Amino acid sequence: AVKLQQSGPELVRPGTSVKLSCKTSGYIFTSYWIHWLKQSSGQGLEWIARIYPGTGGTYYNEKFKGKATLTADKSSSTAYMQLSSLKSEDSAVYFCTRWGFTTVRENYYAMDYWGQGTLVTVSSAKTTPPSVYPLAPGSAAQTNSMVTLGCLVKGYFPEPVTVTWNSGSLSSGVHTFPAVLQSDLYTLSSSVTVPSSPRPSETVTCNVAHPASSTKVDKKIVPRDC
Amino acid sequence: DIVMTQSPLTLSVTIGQPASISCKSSQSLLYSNGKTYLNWLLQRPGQSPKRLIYLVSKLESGVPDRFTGSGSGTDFTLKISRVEAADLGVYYCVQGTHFPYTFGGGTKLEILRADAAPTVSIFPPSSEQLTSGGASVVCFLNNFYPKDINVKWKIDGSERQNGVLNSWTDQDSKDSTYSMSSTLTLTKDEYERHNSYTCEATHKTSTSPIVKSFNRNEC
Ligand SMILES: O=C(O)CNC(=O)CCCP(=O)(O)OCc1ccc([N+](=O)[O-])cc1
Repeated sequence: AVKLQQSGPELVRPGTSVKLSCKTSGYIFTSYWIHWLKQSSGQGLEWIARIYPGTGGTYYNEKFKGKATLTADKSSSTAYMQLSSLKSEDSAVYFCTRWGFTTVRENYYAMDYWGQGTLVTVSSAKTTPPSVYPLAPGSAAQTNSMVTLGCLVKGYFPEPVTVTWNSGSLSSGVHTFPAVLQSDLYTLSSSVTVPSSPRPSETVTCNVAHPASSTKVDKKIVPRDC
Repeated sequence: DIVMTQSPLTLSVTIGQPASISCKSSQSLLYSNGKTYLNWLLQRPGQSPKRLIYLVSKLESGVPDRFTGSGSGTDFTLKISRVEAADLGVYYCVQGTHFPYTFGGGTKLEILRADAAPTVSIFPPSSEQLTSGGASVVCFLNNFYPKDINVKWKIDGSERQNGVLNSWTDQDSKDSTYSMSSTLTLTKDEYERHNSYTCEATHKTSTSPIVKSFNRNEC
């Protein structure tokens, strides 16, 4: 099974540097070229560079020559890309892929495999952990048949946060809405519709993790006692 | 180098109907070997891009017989005969004939679906939040079509109060509805002065039905 796994969400101060990573598995690392892409807003999808792990030979898009640098680790089957002297212009999502193209002569295309992506935020602002608030219904009862629960992840920076219910053991029916930047600070929420069979009895926990601040919050959604 | 230009910017298609994304290029894409390196990528909501067609007309393993790659010279075309709900995404075209490989700007596909009324859910502020002096009353409106819907907040029988913030999701590429979350954020003071809070939803136009509400104190 071919899998490409990338590094986590980086938050970097301008002028510094970061090194992203793409760990391969399932295929023979050194026999294929690995391409790296940039998906920015406005700019939108640019080809950065590529590397052949077998020979260590690289190729760089002229536009990123001197900004990005590629390398590879044969033993671990992990390719790296380094971004130097970061700027606001460098904030985007970077991808890595086993494109599958051979040579102008073979003209053969092996199935492409893409990594998940890595959000990189070039900023000076201070990191702020989110405030999780467990939102439960009430009154003449709400959501009759299926009940919807919710979680409000308020006032954090930067993105992203990783909301999940019962640590992934509750996947069907979850809804997560995009964070909207208000006062230089984000806010997002998520809902989970579970049948009434497991609401009153049977625990439900909203778990939010904030990578940029090494934070984890577990909020047991509780009913109203008033 | 090389400029790929896509059109339309976005497009709505009623499931079953066809669609034609266009990609014009700034130079010729024919290589010495007589080959034209033009590919078409997808990228569905929340996923990475994926190759669909390589060498102008070669469907990849797994691609449906409904997709058609075409073109000649500088004009290229991707045709979808029967649009299915799962084709939701932002199609991109990449030229590979000239070194700095370049992409198009993408064309966003939107599956036109039949109208569907939402399911409203309103939530009172958490006591935990109230101890910090703020109050966010949340209302989840989900599983609806079309997109743009009108949500109304009526505090203590009257209009809005203390500013609302809204957020929709991507269309579900399985079914084809939407989901939105409307958050009313008042301070602790304002919340503690009114007692009835409502969330009405107007399906495009008219007098807003689909109302959910709670009563402060009596909760
Ligand atoms: O390199 C050159 O000078 C000669 N030209 C070529 O080799 C043609 C390459 C064909 P192709 O594999 O489509 O290369 C372009 C290309 C490469 C990567 C990519 N991607 O999304 O990762 C998208 C497009």
